[PDB]
Amino acid sequence: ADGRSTRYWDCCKPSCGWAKKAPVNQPVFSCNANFQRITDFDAKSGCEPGGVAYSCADQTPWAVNDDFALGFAATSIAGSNEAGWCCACYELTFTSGPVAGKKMVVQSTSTGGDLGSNHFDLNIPGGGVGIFDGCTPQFGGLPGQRYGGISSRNECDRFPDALKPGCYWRFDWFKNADNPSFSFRQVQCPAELVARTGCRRNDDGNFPAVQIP
Ligand SMILES: OC[C@H]1O[C@@H](O[C@H]2[C@H](O)[C@@H](O)[C@H](O)O[C@@H]2CO)[C@H](O)[C@@H](O)[C@@H]1O
Repeated sequence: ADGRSTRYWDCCKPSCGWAKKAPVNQPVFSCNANFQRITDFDAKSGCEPGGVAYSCADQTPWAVNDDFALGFAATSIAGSNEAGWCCACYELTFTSGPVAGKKMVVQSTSTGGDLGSNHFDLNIPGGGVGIFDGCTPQFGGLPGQRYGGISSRNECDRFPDALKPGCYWRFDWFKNADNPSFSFRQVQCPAELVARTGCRRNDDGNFPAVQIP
C-alpha cells in the first residue's frame, strides 16, 4: 500500500506507552525530563499540566548505511486501528523526493488522526511540536516553527545533547526531504527497535523479516 509522511517531535508521552492499547508484552517506554526511562506506565503525560512522562530520546532515527535507516513513527493506517498498529513495524520504501528508493524500517509508537489514509508522522527532533508543546516544560523548548520545525542543519547545534543525533539525521541521511511519499508493508520488528521501546506485539511472528545490512 501507499502512504504519506510528515515529521514531528512534541516531547509528549506516546499513545502506545499506555497499557491495554494493544497485544504487547509491555507498552512503549516513556521517560522523565532528563530522558531516563520511567517504570510506571500509568504516569501522567508531560503534555498535560503537572505531567511527568515525556518521549525518550533513544526513540529517534539513525542511519545504518546510505540506503537504509531505522526509526519510529506515529501512525494512522486505513483498514486498521490502534490495537492493530501499536508497536507494529513497517518497511517504508520512499517513492518521492531526494530519498526516493531508500528504505527505512520504523516501529509505530503513537497514533495520528488521518481517516482513510496511510499517514506516518516520523519521529524527528526539530520536526515540529504541532498542537502540544511538551518540550518547553521538559527542558526549555526547541527552536523552529510549530508545524515543520527548524530549517537548517546548523539549528541542530543548539539542541540538548540527547536529541542532536536524531536532528542531524534529517539533514544527513534524509536529505531534508519534505514529506516524501512511500510504499509500505508490515514486517516483523528488528531487535534493534524493540530494544529502544521495550514493546513487542504478540503477532510479530506472522510477518516477514527484514535483513538489516
Ligand atoms: O499534523 C501532522 C504533523 O504536521 C507536522 O507539520 C507538517 C504540516 O502539517 C504540513 O502542512 C507541512 O507541510 O509539513 C509539516 C512537516 O511534516 C508537525 O510538524 C507535526 O507536529 C504534526 O504532528
